[PDB]
Amino acid sequence: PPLQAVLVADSFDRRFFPISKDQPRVLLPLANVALIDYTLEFLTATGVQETFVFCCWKAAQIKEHLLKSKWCRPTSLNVVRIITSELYRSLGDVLRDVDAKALVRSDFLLVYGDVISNINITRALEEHRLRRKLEKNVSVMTMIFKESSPSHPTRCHEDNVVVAVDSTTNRVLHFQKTQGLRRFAFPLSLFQGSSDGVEVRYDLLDCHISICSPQVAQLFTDNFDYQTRDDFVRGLLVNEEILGNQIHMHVTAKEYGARVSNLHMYSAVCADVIRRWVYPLTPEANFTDSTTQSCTHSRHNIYRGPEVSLGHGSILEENVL
Amino acid sequence: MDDKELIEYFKSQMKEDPDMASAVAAIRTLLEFLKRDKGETIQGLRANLTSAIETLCGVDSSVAVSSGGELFLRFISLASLEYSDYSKCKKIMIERGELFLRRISLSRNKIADLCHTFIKDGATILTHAYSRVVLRVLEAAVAAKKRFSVYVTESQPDLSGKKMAKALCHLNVPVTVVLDAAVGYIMEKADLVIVGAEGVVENGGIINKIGTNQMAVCAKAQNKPFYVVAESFKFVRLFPLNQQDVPDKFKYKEEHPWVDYTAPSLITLLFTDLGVLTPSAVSDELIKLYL
Repeated sequence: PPLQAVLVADSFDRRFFPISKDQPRVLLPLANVALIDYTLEFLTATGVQETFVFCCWKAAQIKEHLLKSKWCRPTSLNVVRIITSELYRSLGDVLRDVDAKALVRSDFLLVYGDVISNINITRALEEHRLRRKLEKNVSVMTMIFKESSPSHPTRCHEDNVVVAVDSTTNRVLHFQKTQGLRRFAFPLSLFQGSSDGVEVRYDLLDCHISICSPQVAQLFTDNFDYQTRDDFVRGLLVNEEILGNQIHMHVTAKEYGARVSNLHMYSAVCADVIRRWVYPLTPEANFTDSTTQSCTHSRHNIYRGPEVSLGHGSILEENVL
Repeated sequence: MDDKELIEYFKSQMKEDPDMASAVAAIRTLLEFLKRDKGETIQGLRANLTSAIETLCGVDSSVAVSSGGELFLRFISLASLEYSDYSKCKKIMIERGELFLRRISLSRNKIADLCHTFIKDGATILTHAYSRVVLRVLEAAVAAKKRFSVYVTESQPDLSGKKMAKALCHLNVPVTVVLDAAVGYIMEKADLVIVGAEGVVENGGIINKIGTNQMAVCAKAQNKPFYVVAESFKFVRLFPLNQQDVPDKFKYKEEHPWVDYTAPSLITLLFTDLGVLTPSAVSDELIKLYL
């Protein structure tokens, strides 16, 4: 079957105020390019071709810029439908909405606004497939994540993640953030579930590249009380007595997917994408054929657009787009 | 028509134009003679031009002029002359001659926009003399809005580097006139050396003003890549093996050379309006082109 990806271009962590005044959040220029672009190049890289974007607040400017998208060309591989709906302000409603129009056929990969990534989902995508149809819908979600170390500037003061998981099928066992918790709390629910080894981790990123399955649109419609993905996962992790059909977690090792949220996160991800940490994606590859993004990569990570007329004796040590 | 006006005409041509390298002034005056030859023959004109070129060589001691004479002699009989009257020949001949003029004029611009993309930005360029072609290719690379410095030597016998500076700083480029004897010093701190040439030998190396070779050798030991520019006609069928071998019709004008030779082992990249080269390719090209 085709691989269709729901997508919302208004991450409701509405923190880029006042910056959100002039141009909306997603459209932001990180490295003189739209983040949403980065996301779309990602979607194309993992090879999905029917992407359903969504923007409620400021959808106008979104379409205004994305009409000339790298993937709004007729030659594109991705088809896009900016459903200009301004009712929801929580993803819950847009998921019940992709329920409300049977858009997702089956086995979709929902994604937040401005994930920076290079990840090939196909390994995951297929293992999801395996333990979902060689297991017949016992799954509902197979979280994907990226190994890291806590001290890195990827986990700003604001957001980290800590998670209990199994080690045999790698199914989720609990998910929770750690905004100032010198200790933690895990129930023996974990082990009265099974006596064959359980793992806790604090070295996964907030990758926010949840693979899912339209029965996720089910799990959102059948209960109108969820407003974010964390709502979803913790509700399903507590509602394991019946009708849980838990999440099958999975971590990568070689890629870089970060759902940029706050100005510090934008800082970190911009000055790591300049360092090519995500390559293929970097503006000298000019992946959006958009003209003025001709970036003549040069000595020692100094990038340089055309006609910069760089000043005499102006030293530039590194990473200067 | 006699040899007096020929030599003085070369002199006048070079005087009204110090900006025209001696070779092309020679070739010009040569075409001028061919015009007013007032002869009607084929070989009887070959003899005239050979004698005239001998005189010009005996006036100006440059390799450029005599070499250009050789090449002009070649490029008047390049294909079937279509010998019909020994007069219309002259017409078509001098036509090909003015075409030769055309290519010789184009030479500089060709080599400039051929090379000015070879200078990585922010490095020190170390020329050696008043090499018109070097000045032009630099001027180009500047016009492309780059950044780089200039160290120039001064090629002691006559002040050349002083002149090159006085004319280059007119382009507002960082310039520094080393004392040519000091090449071994600044050789540590410039990456690559563009050097003007005044004649290419048939194995790839070049012949050039007094200091070239020693600079050359320094700029190889330290692996600092070594460039050179010279347009077409300054190819020559002279194959020395030792610095004593270079003919003495060039070496003068107590006893001190003016030009000397560098083995092609050292020259790392040519520059010829025929295109980028590789000294052995200068050989191949010379045997082919010369004809």
